[PDB]
Amino acid sequence: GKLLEPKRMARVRGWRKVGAAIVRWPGPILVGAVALALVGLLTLPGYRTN
Amino acid sequence: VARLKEEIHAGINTGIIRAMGGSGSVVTAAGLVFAFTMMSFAVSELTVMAQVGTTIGMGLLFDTLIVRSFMTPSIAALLGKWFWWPQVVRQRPIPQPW
Amino acid sequence: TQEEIIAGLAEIIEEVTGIEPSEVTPEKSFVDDLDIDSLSMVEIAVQTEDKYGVKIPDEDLAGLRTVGDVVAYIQKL
Repeated sequence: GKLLEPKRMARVRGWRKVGAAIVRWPGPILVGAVALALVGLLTLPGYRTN
Repeated sequence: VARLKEEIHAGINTGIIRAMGGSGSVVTAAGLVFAFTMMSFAVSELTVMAQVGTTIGMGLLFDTLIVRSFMTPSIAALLGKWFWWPQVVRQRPIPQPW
Repeated sequence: TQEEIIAGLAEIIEEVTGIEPSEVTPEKSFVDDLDIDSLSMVEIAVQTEDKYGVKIPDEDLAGLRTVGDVVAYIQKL
């Protein structure tokens, strides 16, 4: 019957928009993501176990 | 990567944006569902299993929302046609008449 | 030759957002009638540049607000 149907689609539109953003200006977005990654990484070397 | 490889023939920019619009939503849905199912272990009394649940949940949240949605497609788009070496690919097809 | 430009742009924007080509006319703007954002505008610009090989630079999309303006820009180049 009718059990697997799409309704109220609003995800692929937003993700195409973020695709447009990520293709046009890759430099700034890449550097921002790397910045967050470095914020994550710097805490690593000080790490103790119990 | 497989989905990206599928639709790279009509340029690389259009290919990246279509691969996003087509599979970013799916990967993000799966990642979020599993990440929060693993975050529900925080309220657990046992500390080891709460720690594991939180570690995995935060890991998947960071992976899905930043590393995989902004960082890898950005590297692909930046490197352009040298993302498929040693295969030879055109960065955009022959222009078509209006 | 403007009509073919309008046809191409109609097909592309129907692909993007889902507006039927018959509705698109050069006597109406983008944001206030079609409800077309700016990121959707870079969507249209990138896709048309990639498919038909016309480069519309950044910091020039905002300078055009109507379909007539877009076709004028394309056919002036």
